[PDB]
Amino acid sequence: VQLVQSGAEVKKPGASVKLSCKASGYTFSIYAITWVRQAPGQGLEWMGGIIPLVGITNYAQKFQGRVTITADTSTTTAYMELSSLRSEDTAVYYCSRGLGPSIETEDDYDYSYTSEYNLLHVWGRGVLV
Amino acid sequence: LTQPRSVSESPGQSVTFSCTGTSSDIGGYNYVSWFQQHPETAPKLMIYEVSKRPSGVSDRFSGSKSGNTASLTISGLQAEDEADYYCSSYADSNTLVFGGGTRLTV
Amino acid sequence: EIHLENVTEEFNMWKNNMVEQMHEDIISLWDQSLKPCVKLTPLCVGLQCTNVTNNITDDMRGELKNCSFNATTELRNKRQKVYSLFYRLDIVPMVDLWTNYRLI
Amino acid sequence: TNNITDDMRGELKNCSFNATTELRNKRQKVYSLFYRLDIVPMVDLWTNYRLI
Ligand SMILES: *[C@@H]1O[C@H](CO)[C@@H](O)[C@H](O[C@@H]2O[C@H](CO)[C@@H](O[C@@H]3O[C@H](CO[C@H]4O[C@H](CO[C@H]5O[C@H](CO)[C@@H](O)[C@H](O)[C@@H]5O)[C@@H](O)[C@H](O[C@H]5O[C@H](CO)[C@@H](O)[C@H](O)[C@@H]5O)[C@@H]4O)[C@@H](O)[C@H](O[C@H]4O[C@H](CO)[C@@H](O)[C@H](O)[C@@H]4O[C@H]4O[C@H](CO)[C@@H](O)[C@H](O)[C@@H]4O)[C@@H]3O)[C@H](O)[C@H]2NC(C)=O)[C@H]1NC(C)=O
Ligand SMILES: *[C@@H]1O[C@H](CO)[C@@H](O[C@@H]2O[C@H](CO)[C@@H](O)[C@H](O)[C@H]2NC(C)=O)[C@H](O)[C@H]1NC(C)=O
Ligand SMILES: *[C@@H]1O[C@H](CO)[C@@H](O)[C@H](O)[C@H]1NC(C)=O
Ligand SMILES: *[C@@H]1O[C@H](CO)[C@@H](O)[C@H](O)[C@H]1NC(C)=O
Repeated sequence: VQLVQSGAEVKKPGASVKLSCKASGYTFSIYAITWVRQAPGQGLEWMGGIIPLVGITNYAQKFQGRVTITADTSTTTAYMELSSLRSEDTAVYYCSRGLGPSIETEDDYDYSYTSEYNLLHVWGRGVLV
Repeated sequence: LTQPRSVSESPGQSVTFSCTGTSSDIGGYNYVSWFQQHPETAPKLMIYEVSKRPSGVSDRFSGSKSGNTASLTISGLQAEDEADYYCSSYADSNTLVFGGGTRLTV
Repeated sequence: EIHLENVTEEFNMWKNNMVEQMHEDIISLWDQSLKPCVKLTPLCVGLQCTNVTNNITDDMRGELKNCSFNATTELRNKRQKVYSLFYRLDIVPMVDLWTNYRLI
Repeated sequence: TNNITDDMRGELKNCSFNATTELRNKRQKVYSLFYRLDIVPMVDLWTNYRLI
């Protein structure tokens, strides 16, 4: 249940960033990893998420062309690429883990979903970008 | 999804608060989550879906839901609960939404 | 066809059992033709559907979706990805976070 | 967990298992009462019985 963030640089207009969320302490491939934006002193906004093994995303309607969440199951690291941020929506970005497995491989890679809609647990620390 | 911006009450007095919305956000699906975010730290998951709790949470922070409004009661309010309480839920078009955050001053 | 002179016959098209027999025969023939065919049981999976990126006229907005669904393969230990274009009438929204629609 | 007599001890079991759904890639946890005569012991890490 260890989520270690990397990348906390505030950039000038025109910039794009790639942030990473290293994970350990649990079976990486079967738990969902999601991203939440703090917003500059405002409420939370959902950005999207991924299931590492399958590699499936559900980017929100406002981020459906900007954010690019990926995952690497060999290094157990989740990544998020943010294009065309400019200077708007400067915020602390957080990485979260699912409460339970989303998929559930018995053996081999027969994933089988488990209808878990509580994908915001072990809420790791954030990075200010 | 919206919620009151702040609530106070007093130390030792149990405090209740709620978030509201339509049938596609709170009314159906029965997946309403609440988070307690202390300043300069990650939000902690508290209620799971309606009326549950991730272990390690003192006095359960049990909540309830009625109609399109979901709410929680903090029994035995202490100074340690001076935190921003966020409401979140599954919304249609297969998305998640969050409220604006309720500031509890105790 | 033999014409019957000086014969009057009382007809009733709503008491004619030839329609009931034709109905039953067409149902049975249709079911027998459909039975020895490919079943789509493995395709009842969640789909990620988005809007069609071609030039859509005002009346066709929302009528077609570009859906993606992992499926099965000749072997049983592998899978595949199958982008396909569906009509909105053929799919229904589902409650999920990763997939959007199911086949009706 | 209900109240039973001595004669019915072990006769009825509360058995949980992962059943399929209409969707091919979405299982569902279930819990069902079975009569002991309808199940047979089968030892595994997470299971105790299977259907006879
Ligand atoms: C069935 O099972 C499959 C088993 O894996 C599963 O993958 C599949 O469905 C998956 O569905 C998700 C969506 O839910 C797809 O996610 C898109 O991924 C795009 C990235 O693809 C690239 O990376 C994939 C994995 O990353 C590896 O590589 C990176 C390298 O950087 C590394 O960092 C990681 O650790 C991983 O090693 C990889 O699988 C992809 O390869 C596929 O595609 C290539 C061709 O590209 C093909 O040759 C390969 O054979 C293979 O099929 C590929 O390398 C990502 O860009 C997408 O997001 C874009 O599009 C969405 C659309 O809305 C936008 O919202 C995003 O913003 C973004 O576009 C924007 O990006 C720019 C940068 O920000 C913007 O500037 C600009 O605006 C763009 O518009 C998606 O996240 C996933 O790929 C897909 N998997 C596969 C294999 O196809 C399952 N299907 C179903 C229906 O369940
Ligand atoms: C059979 O077992 C199931 C659990 O697998 C029991 O269901 C639980 O029952 C308790 C009773 O206090 C509830 O608090 C739980 O919420 C129930 N869980 C679920 C998932 O339903 C069930 O009651 C058992 N039945 C019998 C007759 O013993
Ligand atoms: C659907 O999206 C895929 C993505 O590669 C594309 O290749 C395909 O042509 C699209 N189909 C339609 C009908 O737009
Ligand atoms: C697709 O079209 C529907 C039609 O109403 C619209 O509501 C939806 O936002 C569109 N989505 C995209 C990604 O263009």
